[PDB]
Amino acid sequence: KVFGRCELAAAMKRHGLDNYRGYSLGNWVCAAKFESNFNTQATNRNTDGSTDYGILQINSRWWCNDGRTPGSRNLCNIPCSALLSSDITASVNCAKKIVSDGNGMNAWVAWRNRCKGTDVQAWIRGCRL
Ligand SMILES: [Cl-]
Ligand SMILES: [Cl-]
Ligand code: NA
Ligand code: NA
Repeated sequence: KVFGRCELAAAMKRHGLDNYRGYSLGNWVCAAKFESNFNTQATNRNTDGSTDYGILQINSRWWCNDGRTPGSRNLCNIPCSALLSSDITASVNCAKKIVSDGNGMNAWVAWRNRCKGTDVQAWIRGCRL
């Protein structure tokens, strides 16, 4: 599924991400835009052999099992394919674990390079929330 900007904001808000660990909703929408272009089915292979999955491009070396990343840890206890569903529940619950591990949203390279320090509130402007 490819989400609309406001559609995704509403879904993320209902799942408890607005101001989760101090990150306003606009940060999560900005990160999803540049990680996946709002597409739940997005996948990308990394140089080390791991793969990033879903709307928030969660990596298989640490967070999910895809059966082909040797030595990986599967800390969200989920198959990586569950992160590609049109239902974002699994991706949100795993993202909550990631953002609480110490480094905040700096774990998402696209957030650091393209959202951090910008007017992220613009990503929810005009939406009925
Ligand atoms: Cl915001
Ligand atoms: Cl980047
Ligand atoms: Na929309
Ligand atoms: Na893994």
